[PDB]
Amino acid sequence: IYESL
Amino acid sequence: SMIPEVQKPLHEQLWYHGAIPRAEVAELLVHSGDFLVRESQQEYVLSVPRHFIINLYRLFPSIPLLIDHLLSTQQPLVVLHRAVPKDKWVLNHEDLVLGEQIGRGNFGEVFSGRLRADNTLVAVKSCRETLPPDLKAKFLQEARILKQYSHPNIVRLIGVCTQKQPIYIVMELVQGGDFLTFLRTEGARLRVKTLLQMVGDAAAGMEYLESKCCIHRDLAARNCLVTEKNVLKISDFGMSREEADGVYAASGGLRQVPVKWTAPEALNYGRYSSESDVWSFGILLWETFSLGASPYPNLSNQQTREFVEKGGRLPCPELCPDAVFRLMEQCWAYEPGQRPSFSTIYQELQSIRKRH
Repeated sequence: IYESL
Repeated sequence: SMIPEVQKPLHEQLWYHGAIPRAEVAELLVHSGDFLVRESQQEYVLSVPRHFIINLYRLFPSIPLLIDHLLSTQQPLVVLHRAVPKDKWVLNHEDLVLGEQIGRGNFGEVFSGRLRADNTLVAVKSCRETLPPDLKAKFLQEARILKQYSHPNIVRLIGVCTQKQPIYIVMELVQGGDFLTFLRTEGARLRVKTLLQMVGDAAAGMEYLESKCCIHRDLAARNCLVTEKNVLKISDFGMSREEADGVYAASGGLRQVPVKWTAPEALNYGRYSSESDVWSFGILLWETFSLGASPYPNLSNQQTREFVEKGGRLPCPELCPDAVFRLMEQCWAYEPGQRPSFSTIYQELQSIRKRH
């Protein structure tokens, strides 16, 4: 669900 | 008779702040000669924002006797002027009985617990000490934010345990757990009127947050909680920000982005606002009326970004009331200014529910 961007 | 204050153990002193982090210290120390005592992460520290490291004590057989001697004599350590008290939310660790783990987030574990004094069940958010310093410095944000609020659809802050490590934020326990799990386990028996009430609750909470200039930034079914009476409450304020003029611009380094819940201008330009939370609200409506389906299930995060940029949006769930889907669609206007307000959303949902 979460992406480090 | 009365026990003199100076005769009390350090642990009991109003100006002993224990494991208070640095950022917070600087905030609390305002005027000249303001001071507090705290513990080094067995050294104690007299902070006045100068940091003086403390069987006697000096820079007396106890630290309170030292402070009193300093204060009463105005002897140089810098001269002490006013002791700075702990605020009303500070809770001692011994007031809390910790229970089992109930979740985890980007700071670490969340536990259930009980208040020792009256058995109130609570949720206890902890901070893993091995996290990067810029992250750990943000841990108390959720407490700073929630200290200001009181609303039936927002998780209530109970206290902050910053007197020792590990530091905790203590909140009400919402005993029915997260709304996504609730929809996936109970969904087959849920009436549409109930679903409408529950997203109404969410809209009520978000309207409140907008009124407080609070931008949540991680609104999703997984971050809402359900009481044993099916009242929904918004939780996980770890990403939240307060902005008087309505826009939070992303600062600096890497960010954790829940891509499928995030608006395009937030995802690509780091422009967050109540308008970007409205987008997320539309996704929450879709989660709800699909009984907990995963959005854009056949797309990776990068693919969803491209899909949405081309004008792609989530489909109407089967049996979703048409007025509810129309509202979703409005939540997902590309231009943030074209989205409805949370006030408008709450009114519409109340209208739709009353006609059901």
